[PDB]
Amino acid sequence: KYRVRKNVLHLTDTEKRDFVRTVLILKEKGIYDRYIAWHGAAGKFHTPPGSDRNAAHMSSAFLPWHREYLLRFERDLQSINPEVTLPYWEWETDAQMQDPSQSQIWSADFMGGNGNPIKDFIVDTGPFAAGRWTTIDEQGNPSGGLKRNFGATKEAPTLPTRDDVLNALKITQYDTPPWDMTSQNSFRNQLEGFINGPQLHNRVHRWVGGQMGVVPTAPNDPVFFLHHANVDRIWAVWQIIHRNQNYQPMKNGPFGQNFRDPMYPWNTTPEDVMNHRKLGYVY
Amino acid sequence: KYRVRKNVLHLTDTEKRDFVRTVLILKEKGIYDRYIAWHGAAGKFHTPPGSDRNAAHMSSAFLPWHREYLLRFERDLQSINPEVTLPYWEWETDAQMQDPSQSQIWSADFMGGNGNPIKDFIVDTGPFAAGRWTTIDEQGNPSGGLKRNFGATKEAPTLPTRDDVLNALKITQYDTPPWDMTSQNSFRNQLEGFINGPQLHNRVHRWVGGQMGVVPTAPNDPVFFLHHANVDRIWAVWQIIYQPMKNGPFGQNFRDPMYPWNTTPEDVMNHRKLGYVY
Ligand SMILES: [Cu+2]
Ligand SMILES: [Cu+2]
Repeated sequence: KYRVRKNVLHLTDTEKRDFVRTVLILKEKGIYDRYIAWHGAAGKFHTPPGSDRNAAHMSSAFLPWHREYLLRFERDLQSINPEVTLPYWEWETDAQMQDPSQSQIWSADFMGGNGNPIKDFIVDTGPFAAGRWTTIDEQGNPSGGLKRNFGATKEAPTLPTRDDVLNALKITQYDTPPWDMTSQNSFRNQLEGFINGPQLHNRVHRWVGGQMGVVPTAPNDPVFFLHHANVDRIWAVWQIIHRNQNYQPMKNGPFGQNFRDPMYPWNTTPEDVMNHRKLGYVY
Repeated sequence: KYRVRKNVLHLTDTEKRDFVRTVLILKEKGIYDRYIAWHGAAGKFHTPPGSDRNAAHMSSAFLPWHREYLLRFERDLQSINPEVTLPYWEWETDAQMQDPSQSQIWSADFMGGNGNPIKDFIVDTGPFAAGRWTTIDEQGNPSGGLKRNFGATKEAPTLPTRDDVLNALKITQYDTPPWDMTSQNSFRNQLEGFINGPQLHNRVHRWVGGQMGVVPTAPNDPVFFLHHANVDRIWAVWQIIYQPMKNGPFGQNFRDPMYPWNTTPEDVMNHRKLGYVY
């Protein structure tokens, strides 16, 4: 409970500077790429084979899978600069803004802006604009530049609200059988956003568009980690509020989705990361 | 230097029943599938992006990546039955047989035989025959049927030889830049089989055919591990009789991690320290 992950809106210019710097270094080093691949690889690991469920989404392990993912990313960042921690994007507040693209999270000194429709929605502002930042497709090959198209779809014209975050936090069960895209009264499936979707998480990916718009390639965009830090935070909060509640399923769910099963592509299990304070950080 | 990997031809009837038994349990548990995914996932991680190399093939990390891979698979086996270790298929000796498909490895109590051509070459005998063993396509989805087609191609109608092996063993340099398909005087590249390819490792895959014919789906066939065990052996010897140490593409150096894991080549340079010998 010593490294503290802050709200992006509360970062000092030098904090934003250092975060960007380090991710750039993590990118130059070839480490960042490992994270894009792990994500694409997990999505292709169906539990069980022939099912929608994959090691990282559309099932119970969604939350702990990405919590582990962020933990690893933060440690790698820390290896570069121990002063740096993963901030979180509180999109539910930006959603209150008239035009969310006005959020400081999209300023030229942090995440960069919306895509340029003159250049096929290629983002040309900020540290990650094309020419400074390389991207790779689902196949693992060069794709040619980050892309964004903020709220351009009929399905997700808006970012998720506070009420949405507050309504989800009211769910009494972590997840419910069958442990998938259809699970009812499920805080997990609710946060993932499949209920009358896209909501919350799925809705954020949809809103941003570009590579964030497709799960397998989402990580090419640094904001991805900031978005998942927010999701991880909302889950930490649920855990605090429901202390008699715990992870599910505990057993008899498909391999890779139970409390003590390994989470592909790793050996780490949901139990291993159930307690986030134990992981060394807080919000 | 205590778990001992035996020649598949030196295995007893019970040791083979146990091995098979153990493999079917892994598949059963859902653990086996992790392996097919990891190998597949690796082929899509290029070092660097835009190049011909991937985390596990066509580059220096080819050998270290599969040794680690095999080390893990074996451990998962041990977990099920601590008596079971990973056997190896000495294909250079079967290359001498008039008809290698008669090799005991292909018996109905161990790996089953070459696919039945009338059934689209789907393996119809052995423990892993269609209906007894599920395979997964490249998309990670279900494909139904283990296939094999022994020596069916023009470029690979025969298994590598003792000489081919002996000649590989002669190579002095572990690997040479550019650290890829085109490396000359490279033990890594010779054994992988790109020199005058398809040879040795590359040749075995081409020979067996079926899922083994294509790298991404290769692990659906239990022999994959048996075959790679022999490769680790051939390398084990070379090491008795690494490069690039630095400056080669990230993911290939002596101290870089081997995607999708954190383990580095160094970590597995000395196989004995890993707890096994051949
Ligand atoms: Cu994800
Ligand atoms: Cu391979």
